[PDB]
Amino acid sequence: DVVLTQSPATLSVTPGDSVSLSCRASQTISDNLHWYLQKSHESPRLLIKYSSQSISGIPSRFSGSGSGTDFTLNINSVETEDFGMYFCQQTNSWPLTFGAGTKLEL
Amino acid sequence: AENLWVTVYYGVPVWKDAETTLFCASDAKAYETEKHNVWATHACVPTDPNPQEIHLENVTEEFNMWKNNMVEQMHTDIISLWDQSLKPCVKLTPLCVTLQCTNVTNNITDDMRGELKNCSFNMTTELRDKKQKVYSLFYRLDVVQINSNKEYRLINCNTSACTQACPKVSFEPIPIHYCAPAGFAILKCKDKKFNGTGPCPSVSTVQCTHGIKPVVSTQLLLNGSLAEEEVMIRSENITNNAKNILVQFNTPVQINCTRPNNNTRKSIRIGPGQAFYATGDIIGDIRQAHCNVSKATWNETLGKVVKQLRKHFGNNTIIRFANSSGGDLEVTTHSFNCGGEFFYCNTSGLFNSTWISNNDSITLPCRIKQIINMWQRIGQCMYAPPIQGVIRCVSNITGLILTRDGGSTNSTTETFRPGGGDMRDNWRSELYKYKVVKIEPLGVAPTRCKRRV
Amino acid sequence: AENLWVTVYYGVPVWKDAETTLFCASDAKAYETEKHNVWATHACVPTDPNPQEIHLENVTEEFNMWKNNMVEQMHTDIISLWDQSLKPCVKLTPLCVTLQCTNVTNNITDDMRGELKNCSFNMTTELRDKKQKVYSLFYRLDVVQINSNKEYRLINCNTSACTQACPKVSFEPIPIHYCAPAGFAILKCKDKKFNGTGPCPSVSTVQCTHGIKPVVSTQLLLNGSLAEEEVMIRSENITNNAKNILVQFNTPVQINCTRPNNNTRKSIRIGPGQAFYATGDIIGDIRQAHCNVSKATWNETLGKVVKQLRKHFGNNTIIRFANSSGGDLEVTTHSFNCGGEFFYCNTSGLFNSTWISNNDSITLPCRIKQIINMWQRIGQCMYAPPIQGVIRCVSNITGLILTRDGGSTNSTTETFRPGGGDMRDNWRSELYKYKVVKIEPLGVAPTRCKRRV
Amino acid sequence: AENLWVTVYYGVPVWKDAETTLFCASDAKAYETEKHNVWATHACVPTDPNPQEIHLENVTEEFNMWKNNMVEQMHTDIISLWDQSLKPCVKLTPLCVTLQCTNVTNNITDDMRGELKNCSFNMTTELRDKKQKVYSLFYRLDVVQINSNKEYRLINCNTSACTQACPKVSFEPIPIHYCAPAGFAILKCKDKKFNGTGPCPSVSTVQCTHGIKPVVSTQLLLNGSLAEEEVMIRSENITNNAKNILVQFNTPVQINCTRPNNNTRKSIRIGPGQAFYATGDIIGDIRQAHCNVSKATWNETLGKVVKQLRKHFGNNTIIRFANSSGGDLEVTTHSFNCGGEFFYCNTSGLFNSTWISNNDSITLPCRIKQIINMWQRIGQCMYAPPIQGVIRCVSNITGLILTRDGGSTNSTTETFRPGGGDMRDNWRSELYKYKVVKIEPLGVAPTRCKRRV
Amino acid sequence: AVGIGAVFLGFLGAAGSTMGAASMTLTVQARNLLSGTVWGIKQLQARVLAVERYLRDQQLLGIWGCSGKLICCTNVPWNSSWSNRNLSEIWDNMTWLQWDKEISNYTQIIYGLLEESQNQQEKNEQDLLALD
Amino acid sequence: AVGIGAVFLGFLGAAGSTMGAASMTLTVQARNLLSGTVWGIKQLQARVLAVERYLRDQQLLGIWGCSGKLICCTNVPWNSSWSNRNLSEIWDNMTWLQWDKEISNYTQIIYGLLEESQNQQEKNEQDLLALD
Amino acid sequence: AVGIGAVFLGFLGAAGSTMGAASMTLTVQARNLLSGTVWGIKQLQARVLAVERYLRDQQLLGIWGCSGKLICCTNVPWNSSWSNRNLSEIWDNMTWLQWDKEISNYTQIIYGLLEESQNQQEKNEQDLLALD
Amino acid sequence: EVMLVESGGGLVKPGGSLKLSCEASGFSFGFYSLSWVRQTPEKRLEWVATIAGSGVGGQTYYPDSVKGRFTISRDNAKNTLYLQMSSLRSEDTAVFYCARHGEGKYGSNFAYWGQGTTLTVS
Ligand SMILES: *[C@@H]1O[C@H](CO)[C@@H](O[C@@H]2O[C@H](CO)[C@@H](O[C@@H]3O[C@H](CO)[C@@H](O)[C@H](O)[C@@H]3O)[C@H](O)[C@H]2NC(C)=O)[C@H](O)[C@H]1NC(C)=O
Ligand SMILES: *[C@@H]1O[C@H](CO)[C@@H](O)[C@H](O)[C@H]1NC(C)=O
Repeated sequence: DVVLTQSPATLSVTPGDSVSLSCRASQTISDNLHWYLQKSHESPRLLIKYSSQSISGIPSRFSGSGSGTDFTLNINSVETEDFGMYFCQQTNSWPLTFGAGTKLEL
Repeated sequence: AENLWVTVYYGVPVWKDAETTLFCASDAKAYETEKHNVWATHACVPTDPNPQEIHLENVTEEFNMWKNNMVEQMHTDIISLWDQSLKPCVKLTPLCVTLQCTNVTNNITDDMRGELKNCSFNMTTELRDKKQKVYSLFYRLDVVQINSNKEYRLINCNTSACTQACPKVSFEPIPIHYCAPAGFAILKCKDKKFNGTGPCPSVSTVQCTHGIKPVVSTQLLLNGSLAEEEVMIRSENITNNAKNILVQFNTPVQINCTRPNNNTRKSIRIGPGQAFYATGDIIGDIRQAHCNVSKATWNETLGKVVKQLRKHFGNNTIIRFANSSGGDLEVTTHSFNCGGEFFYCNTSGLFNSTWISNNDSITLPCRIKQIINMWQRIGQCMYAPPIQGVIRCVSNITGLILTRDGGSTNSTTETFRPGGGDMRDNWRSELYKYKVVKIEPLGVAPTRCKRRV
Repeated sequence: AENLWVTVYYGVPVWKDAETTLFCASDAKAYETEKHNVWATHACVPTDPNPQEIHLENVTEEFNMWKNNMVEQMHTDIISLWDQSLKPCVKLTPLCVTLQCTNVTNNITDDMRGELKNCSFNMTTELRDKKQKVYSLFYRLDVVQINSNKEYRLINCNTSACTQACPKVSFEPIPIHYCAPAGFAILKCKDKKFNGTGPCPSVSTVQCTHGIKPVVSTQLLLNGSLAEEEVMIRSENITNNAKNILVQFNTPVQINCTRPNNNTRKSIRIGPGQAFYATGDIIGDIRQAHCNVSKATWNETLGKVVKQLRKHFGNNTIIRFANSSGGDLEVTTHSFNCGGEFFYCNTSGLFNSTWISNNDSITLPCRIKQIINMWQRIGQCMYAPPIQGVIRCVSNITGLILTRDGGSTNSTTETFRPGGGDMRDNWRSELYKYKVVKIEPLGVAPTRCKRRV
Repeated sequence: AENLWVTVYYGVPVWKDAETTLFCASDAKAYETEKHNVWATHACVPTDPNPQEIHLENVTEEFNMWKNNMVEQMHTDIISLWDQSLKPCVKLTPLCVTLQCTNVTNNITDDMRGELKNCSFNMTTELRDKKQKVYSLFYRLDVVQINSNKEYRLINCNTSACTQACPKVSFEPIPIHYCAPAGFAILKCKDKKFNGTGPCPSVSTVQCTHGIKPVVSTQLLLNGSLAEEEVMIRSENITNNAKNILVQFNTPVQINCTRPNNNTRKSIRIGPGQAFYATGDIIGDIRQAHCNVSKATWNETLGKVVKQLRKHFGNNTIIRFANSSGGDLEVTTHSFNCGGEFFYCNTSGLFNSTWISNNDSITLPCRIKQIINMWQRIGQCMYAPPIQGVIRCVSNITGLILTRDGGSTNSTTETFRPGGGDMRDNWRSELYKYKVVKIEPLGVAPTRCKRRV
Repeated sequence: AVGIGAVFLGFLGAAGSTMGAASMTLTVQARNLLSGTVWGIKQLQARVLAVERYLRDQQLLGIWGCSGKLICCTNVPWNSSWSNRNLSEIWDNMTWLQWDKEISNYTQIIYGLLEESQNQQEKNEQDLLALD
Repeated sequence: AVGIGAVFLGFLGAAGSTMGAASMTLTVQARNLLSGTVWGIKQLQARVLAVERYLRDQQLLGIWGCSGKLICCTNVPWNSSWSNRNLSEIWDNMTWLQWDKEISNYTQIIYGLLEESQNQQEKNEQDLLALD
Repeated sequence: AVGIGAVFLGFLGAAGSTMGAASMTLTVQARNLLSGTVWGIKQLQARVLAVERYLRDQQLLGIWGCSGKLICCTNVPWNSSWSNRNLSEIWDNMTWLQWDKEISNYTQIIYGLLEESQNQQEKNEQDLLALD
Repeated sequence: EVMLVESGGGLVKPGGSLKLSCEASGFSFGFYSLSWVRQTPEKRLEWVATIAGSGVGGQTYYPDSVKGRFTISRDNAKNTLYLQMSSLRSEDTAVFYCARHGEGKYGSNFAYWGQGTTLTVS
């Protein structure tokens, strides 16, 4: 199975700074990588699809990059509403697997 | 910063190699002569002034003249408008009649041979009832023996009934400006040192080519596009024996071909409005048609081309020439046109030398043939009519078409031999500067801007 | 304020003069007659209903009909489909045999001459071996004497073997609506007083012209486009002697031309599927074909046009007429078509008067010719076949084609003379209302607005 | 609320019935055979792989195959390129000579009659003066009697001189995929139970039709498009007597037509470059060309179609068959092509039974004709040249063309009669699934939104 | 890469469906509108008929306010003399071919209304730009 | 009643009218600009001259800022060396055909000015978009 | 004076120049793309190939967000697997034929990315416009 | 708009069975592939089942840990998704989400998520 390793597991940052979240796959998932934010008490919401293409309704401060096994989610001026649990996801192979998430705290 | 975004760019200069249909541009000065006194003066397009020859600085381009296109299309349509200009004119089917031919009245020496046969025959008049008995004069390259008595016939009436050549048209070459259609450019190599292939580091873009003269010579290219500084030789793989060596030299060698018989014409009426022009009496003396070149000029040019040939075959190489060992009459001869009549010469006083690495004229005895099978198609001919008076022309020998000798030994000599072969190779001496590209806009490049909403 | 800015306007009414290829619009009701009983009834386009003839109020436009185009394309394509309607028909080459002709059986008076010759000859049958001996009848205007005995030949047998005409097709005129393509308008001058040149202050835009009948008459224009109120004369320089006077008069003069011979046909088979229709027996009497006009109408119309000519040549000018002093049979005569046969009349009882400034019928003795060289081309003719029975037609004389007489003295008289000349001048009596413009949108005007960012 | 506003909708699925020009799609595999050994293999377009046959669910459409278009256009252009493949070939005019024919050397029994005549004649050689005396062999369906002695002539020598066929081209059928241009769809009815008219509740949209073989058979349709489950019969009004009953059955019936004469060819020279191929000696024995079918398959298939005919004519109906009571040779016979030669058979051992509602082969004596008057035009034929050796082909009989017998009494029997008639009805057995619609996007619908400013 | 995406048929796929199911995918019929010596003129008169009927609808589309938007509101009201139907039905009951029959008289009245309602808004936009 | 044939003119209807009245209906000259074996090539070579000269004006329109908007302001000022006329007449005194003679020398200067004033404005939008 | 022939080049004038000087004048390559009985069908089959290959690139341009604007930003990012080069060169080092060799493998994946990045923005723009 | 509303969650003894439902609106239901994904009380996300859409092939996918036990189904005529659970285990306790995928090649992602329904097995 593809193992997705998200780094860091938890991170506290002050609003307004920028962050880079890492997701590493146990096999190549070259463009198979999506990002979701799940805030507390809510269902998850798709942020970025297939590594880098932005999604209507997701703020422009969210950017994605990476190819192969190493992927990065940049948040380039973090807002108060952005804090929560962050998941990566691969569609390269069954079974579907998630990264462990980066929990962003204020 | 690193958020680079795709930005497309329409209308951007890049091109690829392609091939599409080109068209004429006849010069407007040849439009004054009314209604096709030569072929293709009303059929295709009047030209433009000052074609926008614009340099392309800091540009290199991989040219080619052997895998080039647009020399196949020019041969295609020049075949086609040559076939277009003889179909309204009158067909000469009912002449394949059993002739009766004697020698022409002449001092028949055993050294000379009878060049002209008499050939008095029968022919229908314009009335279907009457049949006139007419006589003519005919060359030996037009009659064969029907096998007591002695009766001949025409040579091509087997397998190819063929046309007259209409005296309205004229066989002179007019300039032809090839132009690209919209969306295609024509790259012209401006290099003063440029063989066949290879990157030409100084190109220029035009829309219409310079005035190309369509001539018909098999060996000994004529009347066109002299070279710049040296004598450049150019071929495909020079260690092959099946690829011709199109020599194109820089200074012209002036030729003086003539035919001193008077050759009075006359008109026999075949039927309704179908004239046939036959040579009647010949006034004066029966003399042989010849050509002249200056030996001092020709020997200097072979002294040049034996120097430039050693640039590819090394020094101490004993280069000699010979006279195209065998073949048909249209490959063993210098086949050309002069004033409307078709000379077949004998290049064997020219191509006869040997070269080691350390006022008078040469006369070439030519001979004339009246039916014509140019490009050697299966079911076509062209009865060229006789022409009045003494005929004389002056032309510039511009390029040779040599051919190597397929040795298989460790010799030094290389007995070069001339040879025409395909008629396209003539036009590759004119269409080596030009290639045709296809403008392909709508490129794409990344920059730091995003389509705002 | 003074910062005026460019504002473009797409789709804006302005036009420029141009010239492009127009096409037919045949009426759909004439589509019931199946598969080209006349030329161009299946070939070109079915028309439209109710063409939007719409006025252009407060519009003046400088028309012209002498340097006008669209009388050259209509003459061009009517030539072309006339040659298109002769390519299916059978070529009549093998009829050029030495004839043998006597007088037709008739009461030969010394005053009259034999108009029709007998001409019994030999002709090949459909078998290539046999040759039948057939006889016919022929007019004297189609045979000439080859020079006891009396043997003729065809007049066109010299220089032009030409086809028969298939009796399926018909030479009747059908209306033709010329239509402009997309992007081009057709201006129609609605002025009821409009000579050749000059600004027409009441124009209207159409898309298809009214039904033009293509007829072929040299003098005495027929069957088309009568004038509105007066009798209008119109020319080029009226003080020129080389410019024709296209008279177009207002009320029609009815002509009732006929041919009272019965003229039985018969079919000789030339070969495989090539019939040839020759006139056989003549039933009845041999009487001359004539035409009639009413003297009260014709003299009244010349009374009108001699008043309107004094508007251009002053008063007290003794205008007289004459009968086209010389020329060929096709310019000295009123040459026309009637039911498929080609009458050549003799307008010399008509154009014979003199005019000072203070129940019976006129008979025109016609004569019939079977080969036809309409438009006077060099290497064509047209064997019109005979037609059964008495032939009779009724047409409206609408306009004349006069020509003044080029005096160089201080006289008063102006002896006008008829003359056909170019066939385009007939169609300039039909195509003077129409000019073709090119719609040129995207105009430009300054106003005070700027494209904000 | 009620303030509804117009909102246009581009790209919306609706169509109306129309008719425009369709084109080929030749298969790319047939491009290997060089330079038109069959007609239309280089002229029109190489096809595409996997045409997107996509279903249109919940769609019913009122089809028709009798008032259908696009099966008349295919007949139009197949006529035209049949004339295109005969314009290069040599016209055969000078063969119309009075023959002299005896019986061929064979055991002439009084019961049998001489099928092949000798017919030694005269013919021009390539020289216009001499005339050789040559002989040939000819079928009885190609000679008629000129009426001691016995001299014939060609049958088509009356009224239609017609060309030979060049042995380069071939009359074999290749598949043809008709394709619509851009903006037009082709609806294909996928219903396994579908007569002529009626809503087809299972349609599908294609862009190119399946490979249609243009064959020419009058009766006994060959080599194409078997039915799905049953034997489907389909017509117009089945209570009409002038409309054919195009039976199309489900399992194929294999036919094995042959011709076992050796039939050596030879070349006679007509003139300049005009060869003519005539059959010389015949090697072996003179036996008749025939066709065979298996009685167990054929009688079972007529047992099927006599079941399906009672679905339209009720039960207890004594259906019988007969053999096309009268007519010409091209309607009374099974007229087809096989390997380049044109068989006219005699279907009278096939269509001869009677049916009440309660290993060996049948041999059909065929007969061969060399001149060919396909589509029964007035002035054309086509001399097919002979071919070497024994001729053999294998085909699938797929559908019949029956015709009822127009009774007017209260009988029970229905004597069906075969009849070919127009060849379009063959292709209506191929173009009944396909109709052609015209896509009209850019619809318009009201909803509650307004274009904000 | 697992291939789980949703596909919506292809050409003329929803041609019988209701308006609420036909307006999700109009682009699939949109993009297959340009790409896909006597039998060349059957190629020529098929090509210049395809590019002609593409340019006429792209011009009638072009001269309204809708450059390439392919679905666009406008400002003209819906006169009930045209359709007189309820709104709540004609987006989920009927289908497009009954609409094209149900309206085909009233076209060329609507297209003239759309052109004048665009050109009036066009010159009123110019009059807005002219004052400032 | 409502709806009369008086003010509803036809093709080239206001061709003599003033510019302020010619610009009310420009679409009527716009839509009849595209739609409307040897006499078939006169249909072909009339059609492919009509669609070529239609595309040339849609291309000359296309490379300015005016895709299909049919009325558009621009940024180059109006140099009085071109026309030197007052503004208050030239929307209700003169007419368009008098304008086409009055300006025809100065075209291809304006058409050359429009392309540079568009591509300069184009790169200035890009320089505005690049910084943000 | 004002107006010289040095910097005012012609067709394919900057064909060897850098990207920063070739993107200055794109219109010169734009305008020479449409304008400029058997030798008329070689004109016909050259004309309907010119207008066909003009409409195909104007259609591939049309279905992105760039109708006729000829220079346009988009929203798709630049994956460094395509070129991996720095930006400060690719406006002054290479020439266009060097870019087109440097990228020619990666076209038709990018052309598929732009259509989906446009049509996703199209329906998400429509879902934004429908709610308001 | 797109609506996904799950129901049927509850407290189940181990070894038991339970049918979940997801009611969808705002899109052409049958064309889209649909899935159930669960989120454990420790917040880990676990894919549970997928059923492909009508134009996707309509097959079902399950991880090995549930095969033979879990069944995903759809009733396209009523735009409802079902999840049939049998032989339930305490480890199945989670919030179960219904999810709708995207379109085309780049549509294997989860495009829409439901609110979730809680399953407690004890
Ligand atoms: C179609 O079927 C018919 C019916 O069988 C065939 O006619 C038969 O053809 C065979 C072979 O040509 C003949 O057989 C011959 O038999 C003699 C006697 O033994 C033998 O000496 C020969 O060598 C030959 O095999 C048979 O006589 C003949 N039927 C009759 C009644 O004469 C026909 O040939 C079949 N067509 C094809 C194309 O196969
Ligand atoms: C005739 O046969 C058909 C075929 O099944 C049957 O339905 C029908 O009842 C039969 N008619 C009679 C009178 O038996």
